[PDB]
Amino acid sequence: ARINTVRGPITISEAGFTLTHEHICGSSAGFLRAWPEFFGSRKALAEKAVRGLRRARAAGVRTIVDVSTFDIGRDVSLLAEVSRAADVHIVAATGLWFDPPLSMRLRSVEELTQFFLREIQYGIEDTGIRAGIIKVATTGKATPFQELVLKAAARASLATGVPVTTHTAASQRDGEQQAAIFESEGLSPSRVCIGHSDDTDDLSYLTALAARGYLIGLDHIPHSAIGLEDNASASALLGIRSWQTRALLIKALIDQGYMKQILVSNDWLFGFSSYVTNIMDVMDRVNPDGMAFIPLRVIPFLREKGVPQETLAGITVTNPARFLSPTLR
Amino acid sequence: ARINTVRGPITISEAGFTLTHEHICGSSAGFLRAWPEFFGSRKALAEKAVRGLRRARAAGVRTIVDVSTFDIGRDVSLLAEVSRAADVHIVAATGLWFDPPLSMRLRSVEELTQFFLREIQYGIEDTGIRAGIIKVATTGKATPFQELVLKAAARASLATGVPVTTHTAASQRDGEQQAAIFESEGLSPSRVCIGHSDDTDDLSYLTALAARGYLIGLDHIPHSAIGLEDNASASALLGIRSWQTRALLIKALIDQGYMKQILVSNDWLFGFSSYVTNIMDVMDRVNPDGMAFIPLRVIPFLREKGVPQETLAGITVTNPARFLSPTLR
Ligand SMILES: CCOP(=O)(Cc1ccc(C)cc1)OCC
Ligand SMILES: CCOP(=O)(Cc1ccc(C)cc1)OCC
Ligand SMILES: CCOP(=O)(Cc1ccc(C)cc1)OCC
Ligand SMILES: CCOP(=O)(Cc1ccc(C)cc1)OCC
Ligand SMILES: [Zn+2]
Ligand SMILES: [Zn+2]
Ligand SMILES: [Zn+2]
Ligand SMILES: [Zn+2]
Repeated sequence: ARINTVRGPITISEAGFTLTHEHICGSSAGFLRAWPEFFGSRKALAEKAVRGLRRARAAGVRTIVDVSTFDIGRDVSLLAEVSRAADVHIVAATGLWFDPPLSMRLRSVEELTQFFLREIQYGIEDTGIRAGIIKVATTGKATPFQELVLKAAARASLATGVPVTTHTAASQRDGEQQAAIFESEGLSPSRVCIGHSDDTDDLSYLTALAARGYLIGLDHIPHSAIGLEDNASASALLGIRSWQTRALLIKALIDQGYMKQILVSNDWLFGFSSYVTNIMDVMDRVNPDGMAFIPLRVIPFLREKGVPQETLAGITVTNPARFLSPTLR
Repeated sequence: ARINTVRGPITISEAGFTLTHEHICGSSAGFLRAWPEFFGSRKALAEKAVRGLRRARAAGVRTIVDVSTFDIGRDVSLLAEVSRAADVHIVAATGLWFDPPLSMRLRSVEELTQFFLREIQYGIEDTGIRAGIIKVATTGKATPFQELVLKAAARASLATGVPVTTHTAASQRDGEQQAAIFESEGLSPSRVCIGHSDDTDDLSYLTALAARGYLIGLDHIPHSAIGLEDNASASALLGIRSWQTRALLIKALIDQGYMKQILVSNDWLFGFSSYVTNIMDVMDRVNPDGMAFIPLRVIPFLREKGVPQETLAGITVTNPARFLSPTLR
């Protein structure tokens, strides 16, 4: 019935056009509060974010899912502020990414489950703001720790009905191992979105997951270091496949009958301390549309390639609504 | 002239008996805020801490230096609250330990220097509380990143006059490489304390460093898992050397004429999330005296072994004052 946002619960119908994998800021736990000047200032950053969100809003975006976990330096107070100023719904996450500190690395599956439930049921920190999704990550073969995270995510999910979204090394088929883990915990594929999937040209890997019930996240659309190879760092991060190629995978899946299984996003951000210094400069150069990239460039592009408008609407309105709706077994 | 505490600046005379390496809590950045229940509750942790500090105060302790860095999950507001409540001065730290997140790992020596200076000159977070010491660490041969940390700690020390205290793997003779880098930076040894030095029986290593003008940190006196060989975990952490063995190193150094270079502490804490679950329990059992261990147990012991009281007062009062006083080259 309802989805938890940083401003409270909204009904399914209020979500509207939703971007399923984004970030206000990409950082580290405690970083933004200890070194705000790294981003110029906290004020500078929030302003940037608001402007960005207002632009996406103007394009039709009504809601975003900020998948920043505790180790991504998620700051729920920053999220609540910009959500209110931009008037954009923001769904917060719980979960763990790949940079956990010792206090986390040393926990058991049982403890991690506990923490995930806390974030979801009780709320984040002392705010009362409840997470609406669980984020997990692997990057090639899962580490023993990661496996734990995966199980914990599954259990928390099984208890709450809240979906799970993942970060993968697409080219390594991480999705496959993740699914194996989730299934072993009894998790239903329809509550899982395997992300960064557009990062591979292997349609057969994607179609096999789709077939099993999983949701496929085509969220690195605008990531391309095309014409920037003069920059190793940018190249390494964004890759060299064009945005059109990535977009085409969306059509490719539609064509195979998996439209109900597709979720699309930008995986964008307004600040990024967890990478090389000044990386944002490069990014804002690569995609000046920011999070408005999807509605502004991708929707028209697919339309133009023959995708029916109704179909696009299902993908950006319907799929997300279903995904996000907390659903128990 | 004055030393920075979490309650403000105090005069050197005001510091009295000082504990140079301690912690209110051993954790991770953001952890305390995110999962306070891991310590029962923030209030519980705070109460435990006040009691513990009141007892040390009762034994003569006027000031403690909490060497918890950003990566240790230092919570200055927490430090401030128990400091006020227990009526004990607390000196806060800047620097980095060995669990830095990606947002730090990726910084340059120049950016790191700036962060350090920030904490010292402007304040920690937004509290206006200024760090009174710089904490760095190695765990055997320094890593590239650790080398950077050491240079930055050096540089910030040079500009502000604040001392540097370190975490070593004494067994490995880390002190030697530490000194090497500091010296390569023009840093006076007299502004450095090589910690956890009681962790080794190598008097050759010790006297060398002392001979050189470095301060020797004998802060693991109470760490011993004797009678706990049953516990792999506590054994690993604590060692199997008795407290007496460690305590005697203090006598040895005095004996060689190095009384003015010794600094003693307990390296105690009231909370510890960065280790196995329930470890505190084990610790409380091993040393019920907590931070009062030194005055209650070590002082009299050394007395009984022949050390002049007057000498013991130099070690606990004079040495620290001198080390802590901001001193420029
Ligand atoms: C915050 C998570 O970052 P990520 O997993 C993915 C990521 C890469 C590039 C851009 C523009 C956004 C997000 O990679 C950082 C090393
Ligand atoms: C944070 C401590 O709360 P708790 O133990 C139980 C708890 C859940 C929900 C609400 C509204 C209050 C308390 O967390 C759930 C795992
Ligand atoms: C927080 C710093 O702890 P440390 O560096 C060393 C340490 C060990 C034991 C005790 C009682 C205190 C401190 O522990 C590594 C996990
Ligand atoms: C905004 C953070 O302050 P700043 O850039 C300069 C600064 C230092 C000290 C005081 C009292 C005010 C301002 O930090 C120094 C490294
Ligand atoms: Zn990701
Ligand atoms: Zn992401
Ligand atoms: Zn240490
Ligand atoms: Zn310590």
